[PDB]
Amino acid sequence: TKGILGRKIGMTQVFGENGELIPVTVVEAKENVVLQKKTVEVDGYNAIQVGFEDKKAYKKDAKSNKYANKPAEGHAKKADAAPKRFIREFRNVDVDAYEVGQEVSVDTFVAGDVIDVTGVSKGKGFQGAIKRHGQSRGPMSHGSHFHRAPGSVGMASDASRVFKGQKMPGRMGGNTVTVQNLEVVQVDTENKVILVKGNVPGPKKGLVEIRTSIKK
Amino acid sequence: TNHKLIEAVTKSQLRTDLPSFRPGDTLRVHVRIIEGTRERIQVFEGVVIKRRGGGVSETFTVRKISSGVGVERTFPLHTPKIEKIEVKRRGKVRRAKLYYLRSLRGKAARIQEI
Amino acid sequence: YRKLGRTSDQRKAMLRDLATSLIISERIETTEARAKEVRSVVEKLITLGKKGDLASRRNAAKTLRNVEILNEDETTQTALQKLFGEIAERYTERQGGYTRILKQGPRRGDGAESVIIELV
Amino acid sequence: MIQQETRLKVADNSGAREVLTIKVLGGSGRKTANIGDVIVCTVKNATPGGVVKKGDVVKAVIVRTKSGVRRNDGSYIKFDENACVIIRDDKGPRGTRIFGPVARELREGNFMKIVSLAPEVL
Amino acid sequence: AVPKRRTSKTRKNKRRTHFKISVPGMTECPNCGEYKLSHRVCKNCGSYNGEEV
RNA sequence: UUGGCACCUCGAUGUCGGCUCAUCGCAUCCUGGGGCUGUAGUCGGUCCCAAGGGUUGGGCUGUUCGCCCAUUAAAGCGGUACGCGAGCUGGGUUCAGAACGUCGUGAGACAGUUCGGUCCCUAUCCGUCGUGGGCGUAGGAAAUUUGAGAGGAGCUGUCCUUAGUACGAGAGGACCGGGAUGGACAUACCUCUGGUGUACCAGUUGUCGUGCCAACGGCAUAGCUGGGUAGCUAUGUGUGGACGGGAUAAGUGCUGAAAGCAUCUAAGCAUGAAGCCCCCCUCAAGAUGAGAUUUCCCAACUUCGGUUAUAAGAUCCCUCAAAGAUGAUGAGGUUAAUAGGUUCGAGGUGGAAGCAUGGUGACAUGUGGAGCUGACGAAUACUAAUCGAUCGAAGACUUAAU
Ligand SMILES: [Mg+2]
Ligand SMILES: [Mg+2]
Ligand SMILES: [Mg+2]
Ligand SMILES: [Mg+2]
Ligand SMILES: [Mg+2]
Ligand SMILES: [Mg+2]
Ligand SMILES: [Mg+2]
Ligand SMILES: [Mg+2]
Ligand SMILES: [Mg+2]
Ligand SMILES: [Mg+2]
Ligand SMILES: [Mg+2]
Ligand SMILES: [Mg+2]
Ligand SMILES: [Mg+2]
Ligand SMILES: [Mg+2]
Ligand SMILES: [Zn+2]
Repeated sequence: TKGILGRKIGMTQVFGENGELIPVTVVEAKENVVLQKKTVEVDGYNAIQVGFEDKKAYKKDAKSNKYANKPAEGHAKKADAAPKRFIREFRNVDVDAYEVGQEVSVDTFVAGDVIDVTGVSKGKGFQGAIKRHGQSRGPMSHGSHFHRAPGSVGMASDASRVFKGQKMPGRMGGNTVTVQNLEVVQVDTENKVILVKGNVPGPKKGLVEIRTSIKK
Repeated sequence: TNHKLIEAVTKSQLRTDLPSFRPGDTLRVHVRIIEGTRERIQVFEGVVIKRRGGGVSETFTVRKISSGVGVERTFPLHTPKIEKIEVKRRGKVRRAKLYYLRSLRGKAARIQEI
Repeated sequence: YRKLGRTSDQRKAMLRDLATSLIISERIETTEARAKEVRSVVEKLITLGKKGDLASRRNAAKTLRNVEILNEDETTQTALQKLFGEIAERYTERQGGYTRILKQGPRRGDGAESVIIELV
Repeated sequence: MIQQETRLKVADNSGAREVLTIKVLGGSGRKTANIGDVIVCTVKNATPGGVVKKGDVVKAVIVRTKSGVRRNDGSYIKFDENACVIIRDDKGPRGTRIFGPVARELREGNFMKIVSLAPEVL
Repeated sequence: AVPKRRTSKTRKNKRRTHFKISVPGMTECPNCGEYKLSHRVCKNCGSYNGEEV
């Protein structure tokens, strides 16, 4: 099992051998390094901690996340690696194969590999029940004073309360989503890009976590 | 430009063989068609009503009247399915999209040649 | 862009008036949100001015309001002339940043952020 | 996209000129049909002396749609009108003539006789 | 629609825990030494970033 | 259900149907597993286990029902104030008008009918859905995390093959097994097909302006019309419910006695469902039982009690968006590409102005894929992210071990 971290550059299409159009998402997986290796002996579970995308080294009066802080720099230095913006663990990958400070490359993944891609979905802000929960609108005429309302929120004296998990208006998006059984169309070592068939969760410039499909 | 990485990955897909055509030009498009085992080229001849997009995602639409019924075919410009494109006629138009032609029929639909 | 609490037509008109006012006086006091919208509008007019072509002057004429600026010599100059004259000459060697904004702090009436925007 | 109450022209010499869609077959809750889909319909308007008559509930296959169909290669085909052919249970056309172009998707549906009778397949 | 019971003084005061105004974001002005709002021109001396405005 | 009773409510507990949104039971409508059959096969009948998921659109009627049409794997039955009117409607019913039949001497009346007929309320508390702050978690911090718990998902058709084989006189036609492709639903996303696109481009009408021409501006729904970038989107594009494991139900047994036989049960040992617990997805240490790993910071004073500002770090304030009601979150703050401007592109529009030329003129052609261009890609300190300020450790005790 293999895992790489990347940013979602955007979507495009590629023409297949048969001339079939394949919609694809461009992912850049440059600057991936194994920052730490966790084992059952020490941490109680086996995983590799991988850092993606180098950030600037510590400076005295850094006011932003662009420059690494002292605590982060130390953790990266232990791996003999530059400070990283994003760090994520991969439990799927075997600990023995990877070594601390080892670069993880796009070439690990190959074309035709079935993969599961994880990312935070795009944020929609505060949303009503119709958009958020796919509920039906009320009549738009015939005396209607019900259009985009949530509907009844309960019964009457029995219960005399709203049950937990009642679908109501609230903030929508920003959730972690894993799309399963996507495929790698192409891997570009030169550009450090992996082409993934279909669309992956989240905004452009959003971190995507590509793993080998759990279901096989 | 578009994102540099997206351009680089899809650059190979782009084809230089295709002729330069504008909307309002009659084209003859040779499309590779597979009927069962047999494969043959079928020609669709129609005015180019619309051209949209850029890069590998660029597409064009050609409109023909077949047996008294209007048919429009939208092709990916860089699709490998099209054997060749031939510009039969160059026509004068005042707009990029010739959606008005859909309503028009017979003499009204005629486009003046350049 | 910012809607500025006005309809599309009212916004366009206000931005034209604000731009013209900045051209006439070379400094104005306004709300922060209005100033941040104006900087783009004025600077794009300066860009047209520096080009100095007839098309540019005709394009500039669209945004600018028809106003008269009285010189010390008592010569009368339109805002369009001033933009394509003195203002264009001043910023010939400068690429962008024709305007600057300085925050003045809140005003009494509505507690709105008063700012000064000025050419240079 | 053909739903209930949609009226389609009939491209055949069956005797039916226009039909209204009673039902779209394919399962529970199936709403819309495109080219190559069988529909249950009634003959709203009929040409005199036809085999099919007005007020007849009949089954038909859609041959043309304004919506059109998307092909795997990323090409599209669209028509100016929605059309159907009244068909027998065997999928053979009731009429002996098909009028106007028909989509290649019909060949996949095994409506071979309609395809053969059709003047043009696009 | 309407309050069923009266709000106690306690309940009211608990709600007003967060109903407070923050101290103005101010720094001593370099030119004069009077306090000025940060990122704003000093009203007393009319100077910002060591330049008279 | 129709009733009986008159126990709560007459200083008001809104009443039928529909809509919106469900939630629960199982006496199971479909799908799953079985026993028996008057079970040849395909189909059925009946009974037992099973509530995981699913369980359609129309015509008539205020209707609920019911009938009908066309479907479907199936069109389940009930409870929740005949769920749900401070969520909606108001057709029926149950005010004032009017009319018919009928009854009444009459005024009038009729679970008879007909036409018309005002549905208020700014959420205090609990509850529910989102989103912050405080304190705690025995030093102060930056990250990466485990998962006690919890939620989500859970559905099915058809076709091909096995096989015209099993079975059958024939007609017809399996299981079991292996593939393929749909319907409905869920979710993510905008490459494609479309929608929108009020600071994009073009055409055009009336009128009033910029002195006039030319060229433009205002107003007329954005005046109107044809297109359309980003973003947001479905009807568009992907993906999912896979394969499995453990324990079981109704069942089916193996060995086996009480009970020399028999016996699935008593001891013991197997097998056995869409169901249970997992597997898959998301949340999760206020899990006060507050967990783990890695890294960073670590001094002086002192009344010897402790204090101090400072460290690591984080904020104020400011430039912002991939985030957003506001907080928060994220990108940045000169040792700087965060935004604007500028420069160059993408995409869009479709040939600017000016001038020349041809025409009597309306116009056409050339210069020239021209000119212009919100959000998109890149580059560039020209402008603004100034100068500053605030908060923020020094690590309790007991016992055991070392
Ligand atoms: Mg609806
Ligand atoms: Mg309304
Ligand atoms: Mg209520
Ligand atoms: Mg009594
Ligand atoms: Mg009372
Ligand atoms: Mg039962
Ligand atoms: Mg009720
Ligand atoms: Mg009524
Ligand atoms: Mg009356
Ligand atoms: Mg009565
Ligand atoms: Mg796009
Ligand atoms: Mg006008
Ligand atoms: Mg004129
Ligand atoms: Mg007026
Ligand atoms: Zn001062």
